[PDB]
Amino acid sequence: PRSLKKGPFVDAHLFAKVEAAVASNSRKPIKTWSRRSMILPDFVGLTISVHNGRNHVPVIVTEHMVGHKLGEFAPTRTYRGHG
Amino acid sequence: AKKGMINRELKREKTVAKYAAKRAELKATIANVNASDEERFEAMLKLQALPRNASPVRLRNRCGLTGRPHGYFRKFGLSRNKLRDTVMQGDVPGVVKASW
Amino acid sequence: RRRVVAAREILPDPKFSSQTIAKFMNHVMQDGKKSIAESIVYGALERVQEKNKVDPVEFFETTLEKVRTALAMRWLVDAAAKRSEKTMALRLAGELLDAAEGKGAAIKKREDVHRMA
Amino acid sequence: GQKVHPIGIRLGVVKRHNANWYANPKQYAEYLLKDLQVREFLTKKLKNAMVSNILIERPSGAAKVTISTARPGIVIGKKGEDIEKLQRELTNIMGVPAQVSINEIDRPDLDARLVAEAIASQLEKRVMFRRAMKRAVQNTMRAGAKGIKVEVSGRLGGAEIARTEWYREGRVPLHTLRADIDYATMRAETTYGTIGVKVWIFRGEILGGM
Amino acid sequence: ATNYGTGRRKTATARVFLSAGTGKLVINNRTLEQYFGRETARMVVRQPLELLEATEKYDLYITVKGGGIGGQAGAIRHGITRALIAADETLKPVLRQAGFVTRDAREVERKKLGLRKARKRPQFSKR
Amino acid sequence: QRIRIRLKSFDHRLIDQSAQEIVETAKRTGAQVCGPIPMPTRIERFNVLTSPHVNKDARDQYEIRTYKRLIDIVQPTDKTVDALMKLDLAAGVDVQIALG
Amino acid sequence: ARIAGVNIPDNKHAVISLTYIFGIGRHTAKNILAAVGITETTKIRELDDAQLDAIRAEVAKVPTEGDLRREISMNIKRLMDLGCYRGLRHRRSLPVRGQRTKTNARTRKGPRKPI
RNA sequence: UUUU
RNA sequence: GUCGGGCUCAUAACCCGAAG
RNA sequence: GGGCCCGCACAAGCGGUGGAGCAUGUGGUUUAAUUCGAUGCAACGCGAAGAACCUUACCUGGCCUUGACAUACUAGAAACUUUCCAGAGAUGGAUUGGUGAAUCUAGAUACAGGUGCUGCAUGGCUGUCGUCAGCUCGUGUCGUGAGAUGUUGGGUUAAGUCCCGCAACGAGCGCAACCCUUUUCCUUACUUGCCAGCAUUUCGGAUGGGAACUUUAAGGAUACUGCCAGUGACAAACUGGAGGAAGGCGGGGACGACGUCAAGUCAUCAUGGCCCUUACGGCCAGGGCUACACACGUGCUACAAUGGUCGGUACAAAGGGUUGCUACACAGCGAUGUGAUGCUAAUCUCAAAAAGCCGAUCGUAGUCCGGAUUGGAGUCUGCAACUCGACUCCAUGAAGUCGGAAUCGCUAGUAAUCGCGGAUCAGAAUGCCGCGGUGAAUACGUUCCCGGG
Ligand SMILES: [Mg+2]
Ligand SMILES: [Mg+2]
Ligand SMILES: [Mg+2]
Ligand SMILES: [Mg+2]
Ligand SMILES: [Mg+2]
Ligand SMILES: [Mg+2]
Ligand SMILES: [Mg+2]
Ligand SMILES: [Mg+2]
Ligand SMILES: [Mg+2]
Ligand SMILES: [Mg+2]
Ligand SMILES: [Mg+2]
Ligand SMILES: [Mg+2]
Ligand SMILES: [Mg+2]
Ligand SMILES: [Mg+2]
Ligand SMILES: [Mg+2]
Ligand SMILES: [Mg+2]
Ligand SMILES: [Mg+2]
Ligand SMILES: [Mg+2]
Ligand SMILES: [Mg+2]
Ligand SMILES: [Mg+2]
Ligand SMILES: [Mg+2]
Ligand SMILES: [Mg+2]
Ligand SMILES: [Mg+2]
Ligand SMILES: [Mg+2]
Repeated sequence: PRSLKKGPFVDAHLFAKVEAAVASNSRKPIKTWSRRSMILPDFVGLTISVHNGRNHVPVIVTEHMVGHKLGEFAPTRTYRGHG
Repeated sequence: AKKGMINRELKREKTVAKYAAKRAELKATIANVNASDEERFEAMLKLQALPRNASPVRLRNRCGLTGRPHGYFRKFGLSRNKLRDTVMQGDVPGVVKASW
Repeated sequence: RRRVVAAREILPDPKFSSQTIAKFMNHVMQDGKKSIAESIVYGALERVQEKNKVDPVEFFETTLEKVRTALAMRWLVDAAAKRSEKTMALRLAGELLDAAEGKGAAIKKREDVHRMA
Repeated sequence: GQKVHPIGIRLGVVKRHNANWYANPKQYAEYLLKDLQVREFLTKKLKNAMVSNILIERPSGAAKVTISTARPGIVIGKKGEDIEKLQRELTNIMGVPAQVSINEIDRPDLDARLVAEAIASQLEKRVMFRRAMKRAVQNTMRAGAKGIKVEVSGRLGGAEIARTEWYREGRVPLHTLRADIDYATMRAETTYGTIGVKVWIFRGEILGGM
Repeated sequence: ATNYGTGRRKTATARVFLSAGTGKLVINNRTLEQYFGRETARMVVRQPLELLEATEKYDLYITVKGGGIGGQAGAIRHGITRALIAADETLKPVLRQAGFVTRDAREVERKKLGLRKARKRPQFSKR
Repeated sequence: QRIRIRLKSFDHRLIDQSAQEIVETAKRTGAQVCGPIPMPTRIERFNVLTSPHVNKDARDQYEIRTYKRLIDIVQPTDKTVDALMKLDLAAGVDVQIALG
Repeated sequence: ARIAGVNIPDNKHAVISLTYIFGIGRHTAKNILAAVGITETTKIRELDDAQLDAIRAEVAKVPTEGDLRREISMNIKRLMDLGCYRGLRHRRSLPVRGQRTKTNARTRKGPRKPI
């Protein structure tokens, strides 16, 4: 994990988008390729569509998804079985 | 290598050399202790707001003549294929075939 | 090989000046840990010295021809371990005193060959 | 197959290096890449001449290059326009005041470079490869060599399946390290592809070591 | 009355200074038992002086460096015999018969390109 | 004062003659040479794959050695520093002249 | 001889016998025995019934068998329900820490299956 | 013991 | 009988193990 | 299709693999993609001496069109350097200084570009038989002639090595030798390395000093059946022994004949031919190369008492260090952090060698063996460790009690076992290439298996 003496890492364009949306109480999903930014306690409530390689999957931020990386909630590989 | 790869490398190291002083002084401001914490947080912000290609971690060593990304030797600046050819014909000073 | 070869000679052990003792502790050694091996055999010898007082180099070569040389020295190093007595220096110095008085572990091990002889 | 290179196997034995300079392990690469450029530029800047060897030295933050050519009159021209302009070209590459020395080759039939270059320039005019090979072998043995081998490889005579043809006259002891042996390779760019010429020339043994 | 010998074994040196006196030893400013905990290295060191039956007529001042236990013990033995035959050359036949005069030239053989360790090659398999 | 001369080179045939040409030149213009001491040699070695595509156990092993020699001149006269600085030395030898 | 609802071996040194409680390793056993004031080489057999009470007091300060088992089994449930990468790797019983699965995962996957 |  | 492993430059015979 | 001879080829021994868990490459399967190549021995820890972005060749989306790069033409502007807005970024817009060669910008035709195809069109490079012992010529002689002899036969040798018989006599390339390193000694050299004999000691070669010894590294000497005895054909060679550090090739490396396999490589590079040219070229962000019912190859760690843990105490070689290595001090359980010293190195540093020795404990238990897997809390590199890093701490504590048929490596400082270093590299080795410590067992023999002459 990232060092605690550096703080959490959030992208700058994503943080601008989130702070802009939180002031207007909008409901439109935020589309982003970030996938590596940390989920801040401010994100809780919003709907973020994160890239997964081919599509942008919608994610609803819950009070328990704080501290994870965005890409944790958008898997990349497809697998059903082998038989 | 293809001719776009060599220009990509030239592009990257040109941009690295352009942004050396600023990145270094931001790295110094961050690692300081007698500055404000807001100082050392705005320094962090301005550091990771540079272009991606300004970081020397994205530089890959290639053969000086052909441009091969594998089998590189830092002492020589060439990859193994041209190293064998220029050594075995006598153009590299000091190098001989080794026997213990 | 295909033409001919000679055999190698062994410096006799430095404490009792014997060659058979050196060859015996060369069968007990593994991984080049010769300190462990010489501790084991010297302990066995200085054990059989204080009990049933007799010269060790004599008692050893007396009990060897009871079991007979390499294949003889293998049965001793084997049947002394599968014994569950104590430290190896003590369950090796146990099979020697067993085989001297005609025991069944390594002494009467070769007797099984005498039946099928 | 897979023989060792005749020159590099005896580089501290009976052969010197073609580069003579020292550099600290962080300056070695810049020097190496700066004189590889000088070689790769001089080999074509002097293609019509008969250059056979190029020696590079760096005495006291300087640059000295000895060009051992078979016809210095062309690499110099009139006295004062080719050696004086070449030097102004070898500084833009070396970044240091360069010097150019000339070493005229007497008997230019005992160095494998010139024999190979001649055989290639003949093969690139549609001459029978056997004629050229035999002529070179015959013309070098008269100049005093104690042995010569020539090798030609690849789609000979405009054919469709490639093959190798070699020719020898004399002794060429390749396993004797005190035997000095000149060796060269060259490429012929024919209407059907590449042809490879290899030349070994033997001139006697060396007594005394280094 | 101070004679000197030098003995190599594998990578050890063993500078040995032999002189007249009672029987006392030092190895690297350390008595014989303080230096070799291996009890059979001591009886390699004490072999030449007990061969001639003397064992008590000589003082020995030894230094040694390089190598391991067995290497340094054999080096010291070699050096002691070479310091001994420097005093009285007459003893050289006897010391030759016990095999103390020969320098053991066996060294570690280098690892080779494409093998595990100098003679051991990787595991072979067909099909 | 004192002079220390350190010589570094890739060729020892050359370093020997440079050293023994400096020593006698100093001996002519005075005295007090402290000999060409040989310092231990650096040997770095490389393994180079000789095939273009795939053959791991087929490699050429190359080697380069650096030789170092040391010379001291203890009490030099007023005509030795010039007799030394007025000396041309062949290529492939690095000469470091130091006072302390 | 009976601590934290477990029967610990009696003919054993104390620092070795205290590790039979789920949740107590060797470091924690050393800490407990030092805090209470008992040497590590003392057998559980040689302990007065008035020292065992201070041992139980000190053990009660760290999580043990049932509390800890339930604590572990709740985090995995939370992960599996939230729906992150690790919860998914837990549902499918595959390595969660980045190991390879093309081969060598037989401790998470179990005995082999024919086809 | 079948095939090159 | 089948599936897997072994022997073979390949293949079968044969050998080992397993499931049923 | 027969005969002889040789090689860890078999036999004799020692230790493994096949069984377990993990690492790594491959096949298959899955996928948007899981980039491409290498397939008996001679592909499978192989190209790759090191895929988080980059690498990157692949996929999804967004973009450019004489182009990221060259040459020849025209017109305008010193290159260069600040501040900001949109955008995931590519990319567009706006601002600040600056005043004929170089140096950007705009337009335009030939062209550039292609890791696209053919290794069965090729050059160069490599594997393999195999360091196997063969491949030839000129004469002089035989067969009308193509050709043969030489080179075949008895021994011997690592060897077409040598001796001997021989219509052959000689000679060449291969074998050996010349080159590197190790073992003994000698000479020159005396610091940053050394400390025998003096003194001084704050006990530290530390300091007056000394040039002996160790070492450092350059040049020499020495081994040839030279001496003795036998065997042997007046032979070659072999067996013994005296000296000698060493004895018959003292040990190891490098060096790979003529040729075989349309062997491998158009993806290092070059190149004939074919194909694409608002795309099969070029620039980005995110994903993938790390997937997982399975099968195989190569490794690592164990199943313990010749051992595990804890306390004390010894003995190396070879390598690396200025964008680097760090004495020492403080903080922390620790990974590490802060300060601060020496070092461009025989000077300072990595750095602790580890197995070993002495003492205590565990007493044959799935254990004080074993460490997989999982939960929780951290450190560091980096713009960023979700997919997908390494390391530290606490807890958890699988399988495993020596492995079926079968199969592999090794002939001596070797096998076995124990640590140390480097190349690649910001970070990322159980791989690769090296270094020393401890240090064995066995070889009657050539019927059999495999390859070769
Ligand atoms: Mg290209
Ligand atoms: Mg990189
Ligand atoms: Mg070893
Ligand atoms: Mg060595
Ligand atoms: Mg197999
Ligand atoms: Mg427990
Ligand atoms: Mg062998
Ligand atoms: Mg066998
Ligand atoms: Mg291809
Ligand atoms: Mg391998
Ligand atoms: Mg245009
Ligand atoms: Mg081919
Ligand atoms: Mg080819
Ligand atoms: Mg011959
Ligand atoms: Mg040879
Ligand atoms: Mg083919
Ligand atoms: Mg192919
Ligand atoms: Mg092509
Ligand atoms: Mg990308
Ligand atoms: Mg892969
Ligand atoms: Mg344990
Ligand atoms: Mg079980
Ligand atoms: Mg055969
Ligand atoms: Mg033969």
